[PDB]
Amino acid sequence: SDVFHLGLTKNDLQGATLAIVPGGPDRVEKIAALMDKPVKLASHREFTTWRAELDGKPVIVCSTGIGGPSTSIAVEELAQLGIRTFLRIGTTGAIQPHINVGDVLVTTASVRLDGASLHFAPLEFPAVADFECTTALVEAAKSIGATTHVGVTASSDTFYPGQERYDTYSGRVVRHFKGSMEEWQAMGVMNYEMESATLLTMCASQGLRAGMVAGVIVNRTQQEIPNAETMKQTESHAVKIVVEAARRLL
Amino acid sequence: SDVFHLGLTKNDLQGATLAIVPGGPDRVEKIAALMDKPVKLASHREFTTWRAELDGKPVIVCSTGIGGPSTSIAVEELAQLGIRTFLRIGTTGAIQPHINVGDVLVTTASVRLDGASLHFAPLEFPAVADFECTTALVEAAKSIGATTHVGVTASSDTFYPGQERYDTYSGRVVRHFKGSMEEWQAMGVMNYEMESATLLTMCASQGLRAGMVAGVIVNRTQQEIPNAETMKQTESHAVKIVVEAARRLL
Amino acid sequence: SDVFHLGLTKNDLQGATLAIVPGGPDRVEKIAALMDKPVKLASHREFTTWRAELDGKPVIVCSTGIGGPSTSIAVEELAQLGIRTFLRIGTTGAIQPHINVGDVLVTTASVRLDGASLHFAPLEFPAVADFECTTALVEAAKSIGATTHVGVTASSDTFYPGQERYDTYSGRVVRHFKGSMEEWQAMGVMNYEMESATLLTMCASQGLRAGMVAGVIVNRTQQEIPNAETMKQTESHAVKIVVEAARRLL
Amino acid sequence: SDVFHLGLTKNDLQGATLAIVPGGPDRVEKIAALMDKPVKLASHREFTTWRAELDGKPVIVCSTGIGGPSTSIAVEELAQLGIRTFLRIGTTGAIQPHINVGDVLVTTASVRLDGASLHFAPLEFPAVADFECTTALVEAAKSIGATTHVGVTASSDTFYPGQERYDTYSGRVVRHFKGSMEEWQAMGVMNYEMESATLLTMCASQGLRAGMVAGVIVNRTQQEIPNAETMKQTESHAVKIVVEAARRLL
Amino acid sequence: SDVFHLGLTKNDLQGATLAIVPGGPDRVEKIAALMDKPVKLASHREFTTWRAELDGKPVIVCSTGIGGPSTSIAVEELAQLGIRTFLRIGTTGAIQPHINVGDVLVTTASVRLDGASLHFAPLEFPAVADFECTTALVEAAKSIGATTHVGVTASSDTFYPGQERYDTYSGRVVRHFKGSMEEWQAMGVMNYEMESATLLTMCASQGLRAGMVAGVIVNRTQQEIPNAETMKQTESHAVKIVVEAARRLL
Amino acid sequence: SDVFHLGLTKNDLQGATLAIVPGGPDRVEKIAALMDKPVKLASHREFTTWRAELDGKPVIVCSTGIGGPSTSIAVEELAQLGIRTFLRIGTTGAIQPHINVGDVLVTTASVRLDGASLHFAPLEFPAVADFECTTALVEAAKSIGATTHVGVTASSDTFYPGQERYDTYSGRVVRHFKGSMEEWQAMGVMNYEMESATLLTMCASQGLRAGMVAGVIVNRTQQEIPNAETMKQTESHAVKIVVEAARRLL
Ligand SMILES: [K+]
Ligand SMILES: [K+]
Ligand SMILES: [K+]
Repeated sequence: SDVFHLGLTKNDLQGATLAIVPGGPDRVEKIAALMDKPVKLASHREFTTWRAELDGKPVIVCSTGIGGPSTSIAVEELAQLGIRTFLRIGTTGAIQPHINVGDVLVTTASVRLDGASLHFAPLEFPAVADFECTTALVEAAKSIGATTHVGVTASSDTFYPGQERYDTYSGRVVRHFKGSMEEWQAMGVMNYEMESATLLTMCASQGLRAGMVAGVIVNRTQQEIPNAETMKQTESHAVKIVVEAARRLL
Repeated sequence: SDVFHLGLTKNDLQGATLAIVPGGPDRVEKIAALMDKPVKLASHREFTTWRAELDGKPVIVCSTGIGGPSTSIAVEELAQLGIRTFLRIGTTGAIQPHINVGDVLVTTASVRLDGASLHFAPLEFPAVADFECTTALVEAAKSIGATTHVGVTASSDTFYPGQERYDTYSGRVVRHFKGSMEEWQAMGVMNYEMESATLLTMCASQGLRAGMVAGVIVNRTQQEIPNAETMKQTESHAVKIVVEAARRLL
Repeated sequence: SDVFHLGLTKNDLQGATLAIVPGGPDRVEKIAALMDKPVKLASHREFTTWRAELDGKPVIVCSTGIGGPSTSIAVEELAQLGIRTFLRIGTTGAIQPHINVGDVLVTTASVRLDGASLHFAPLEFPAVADFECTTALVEAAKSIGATTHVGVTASSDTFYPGQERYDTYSGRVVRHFKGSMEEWQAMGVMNYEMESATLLTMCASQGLRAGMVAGVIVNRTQQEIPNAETMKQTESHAVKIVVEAARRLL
Repeated sequence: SDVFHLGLTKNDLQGATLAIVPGGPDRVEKIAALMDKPVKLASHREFTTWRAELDGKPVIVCSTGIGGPSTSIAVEELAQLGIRTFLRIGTTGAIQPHINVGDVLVTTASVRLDGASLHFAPLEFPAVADFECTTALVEAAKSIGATTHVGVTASSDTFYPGQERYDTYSGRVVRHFKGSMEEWQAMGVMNYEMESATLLTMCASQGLRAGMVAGVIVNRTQQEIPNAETMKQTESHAVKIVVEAARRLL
Repeated sequence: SDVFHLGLTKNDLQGATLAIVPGGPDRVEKIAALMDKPVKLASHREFTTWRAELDGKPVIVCSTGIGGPSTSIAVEELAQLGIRTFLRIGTTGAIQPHINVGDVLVTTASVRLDGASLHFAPLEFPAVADFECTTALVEAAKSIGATTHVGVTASSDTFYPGQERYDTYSGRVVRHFKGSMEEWQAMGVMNYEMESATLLTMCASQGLRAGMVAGVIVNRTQQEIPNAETMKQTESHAVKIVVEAARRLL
Repeated sequence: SDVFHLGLTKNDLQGATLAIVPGGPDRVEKIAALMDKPVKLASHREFTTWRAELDGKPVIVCSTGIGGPSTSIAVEELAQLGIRTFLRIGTTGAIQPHINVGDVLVTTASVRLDGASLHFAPLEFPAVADFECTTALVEAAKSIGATTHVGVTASSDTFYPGQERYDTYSGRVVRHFKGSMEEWQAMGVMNYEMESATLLTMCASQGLRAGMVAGVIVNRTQQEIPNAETMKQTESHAVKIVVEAARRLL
């Protein structure tokens, strides 16, 4: 390997300069298998990497793991291997009543409720997406008729207390996070997820391009158990969007 | 007057929902002059307001004064009078070597070196521009052939120490700000100015749209003294851009 | 001009070393017209400057604009033109039940709810008035029989959320400021205004003298609509106080 | 699955109440192999879980992934499945000159350079290990003749800037972290790693027991490249220690 | 004197390397009088120092005064006189329902609600006890059959608001401390006291050993007025524990 | 005793409402000796209290101990016993070149480098002295011909690192404090001491009056070792001043 964690060499990327970065290994394969000549490059730790080809150009798909720390490793090491543009795709829960299940969210910037972002810039620096990445994601969403919302995402270092879940071992949320969700919702924040504050700050502060899209599988203000088919469909639409954005950015 | 500071009634705006918001009263007249049927509404404190018409729709031009506090009053009061979209235009000094005098900067989000932003959202919330305003401004800039840079601005509550100016009465900059400019340069920040962290945070957290464009009049990394014609022609150019963007947002 | 914003040259001040600094341009003229040989020097942006003469000595009167950012510009540039003492005068709303409309408040130090003060000293540094300025203001108040309170002022970068006003576009105050007014009132804070934390910190940390007086036109704990005559009278008394303090400091 | 991420049911754990929690899935199998009746339970995302038996009692081995966010999910979900005791084992780089390759570190508490710890306790709360776990780990280490150091670890949300690595894409470390390593060295901090501030804070504040041991594979103050056998033998040693400590805690 | 405050010379310690450090002067004599050859060395300010002999080795007993500032003086100056291990003993109020009056608490680490600790390490650094000191204290407690709890202590710079006492002059607790006790209790914190955050941080960060034991004289969740005999007895048991720990550490 | 720490009953104070509060018990007797009918009340911990009579009115003299925590107890308990006015007197080291040995400093407000102030007001609140106490102290100083400086003091929770002393056990000062002295010097801060940020913040936020004077015994910018007579004569002078100020406040 040329890098400490990912198990990749430079020539494995075959000159690729853009990576799609979902959180989980299983989603990596789903994305790669929508492109041409997909091949699995490595699986080490939370980092599963495939390569594929979009209109004859190599693209990398690499899982970050959950959370800013592992995201920050994957981004640094892909950047040492020549990636310059990073597009995150996820599935997510909306926290606004007007957002419906199956809609698509493109994130302009994130609330920094993480710690890794601070290791690249002080908290005053905005966790903001690159404008060409956000443009390409919005255009790609439009290209398939998706209902798209464009706006702020809250990016949390935890899945449970940081997102005000109370059905937990302790049933407790620390005072600084208790009632925080209501604050984000009053400020128009669309959803929570767990990697973007890190991803967007570290790229924006390091002259790398990054952007994020997600499909909505649950709305916590009108909460239903998701249907398996609907989740598969929404995941696939967000996967097409991020791939089509990739095509516009190359 | 329907509001505490600006000296305006609801009727004065004639149903306008968009305002262009420069910092100084003198630029208000320059902008309103590009549009049809320009009329002066009011001048109180740093707040000078004109109305004009663009493609048959009324549009407001109102000066903010320097800094987040006066900006916060102008935006709140114009929101109570029905403004939903706010476009800031300025002239500015670049802090990157690759940006030239006469180029145009469109701000995707700002470093919050201000205090009024904190009165609307905690510091972890991004001072992020509206995507439709940012798109309208970049497209407008490209439409008249501007050389355009799109990215992060540092937004300071001072002109002098917070922008690391040392030719001052004391010649001193407080420890937290000394060497901060080199940090923002390393992080790819384009420029400093003094109203956008407040304007962008307050609009983003209250469901108002905002965006900002500026024309470059000096580069601090290769600093030349500008002549009056350079400054006038750069101001004209940014003013043309912001009016063209207002046209696409109406 | 010798300075970037104010439009003043050194010799325009005719050797003046003290400036009275109200927030608004209209009040500048009212103060200057109580002294001898008043002349308007400049009006640019929020900065309206007059000169006058008190017992044969030149005094400057210069509006700061609203907020610490513009205050910080006016102070720095007047200091480069030789001013060493700065007295702010305002009209204000009291937040304590025992303070009556028409009473006079002299501020010993301010709660720093601003951002510009941080560009001169870290938050632990007190936004404290010069003792000879505060002495002269208290003595001047006594010299006209005013009812005087001497104590702390809360200095906010916003007029609306920072002062817990809820009759606003959004009707919302961010969590960190919601219930803050009750905290200041329990701590004996007399009133809010919007320039003193900046003014007092930047002078105290730069070896310039500063102090502040204000007349009370409303009490928010027993809130009445002010009468026009009472406001004019209270404004004039505070204007006499600051001028008489000026006379004692020269 | 009874839980959102790990892919486990309550029955799968067979009444286990103790888990050894390494960072990577590959080490899970190495640890489970030392114990009796090792069986694989589940592998989802960075979470690989085996069960085995120690002195006739079932014990869990589950990988956390890198960083506090994924660690926080694994601990919460294993707590909902009845785990009350969590023992982290790793390999690590020392930052003190007196620590040698092959020595073992047991962590009494950690410097919180992470973000997920903040989602359980404010920063003033100590990221402190359980005394019984720490005792079991030191006694286990001394039991096989390890050279043992017991003390403070720095726990970072990044591998690169937060541990002051400069051979990176940017070669830059943000101001707050530049020179931080020399501060932790002066303060007697033993090492860096990336999960313990979260693991220890969340357990200490929720009535769960946790502790951590690690084997030293590199010393950054006298840095040698390790061979594969050094790394395997150091890992074996720490793995033997953590299983021996689990035996004393059952 | 060889030091600024304590009034001690180096040779007065007769080679002692360990100090027992209670808060009050009266307790100093009680401890020294349980050892051999006790002699009073000095009483200056809050700093009363005795020497005595444990199994033929000199030990110092030195009051810190109340609070981190005076603790930090006594620790620095005893360290300049050769002390390397510092054991604090106190009497305390428990804040957990399961802790009984007459039980003994050994502190693993402290919540840092003080200011002096910040003058040795940033807030992220844990106020953690030395593991050999905490071991010796737990073993010493066991050696006399005491009921022992081992865990976190909240260390406050105030006795009244910081510990949420409301029967005070003002009856007020500042917002940041109002409802804090309930947070510590939900996080398992055992008790409050006023010197350990300073003591533990400054020693842990300076390569000195420190630990703390206390006997419980009141439980604030089931609050009774303490009986004089019970307080004397519990004090004596904690004094024996700290002396017996001293013996194990020499 | 009516209070937890000081060993005083309400009757002991004989209706006194003013206290002079030096740091050390030994200075209590020196101050009480200047007044009429001096009597010792109590000595517990660092708290030594005498009563005496000034112009026929009873006055209290009570030592605070070193640092905000013990100061906070003394002020709270003396407030419960009816003290409304507190005058601190000390001897101190100047940090400005223009201040001489034997000069007197009166403190208008303090830099909050302490922790107990935070238990009464958030850090943005000024640690400001009462105007009547400050006036009485300056007038008293001028009344006996002192050379008087009036201005800002830095108030530290430590004697050693927080005042940048390096001839210590470690010889190290933590990053946040290293170079802080030069910042306070640049900002015109007169001196360091260790009780006023707490004394002034707690009194200012609870409607109690406080002020502080000190005599200069060393100048750190031109540091001479003082002889015993210099120290005694400087102490006498400040003690005379504080008693004279108490006379004007009764
Ligand atoms: K992870
Ligand atoms: K302004
Ligand atoms: K003390």
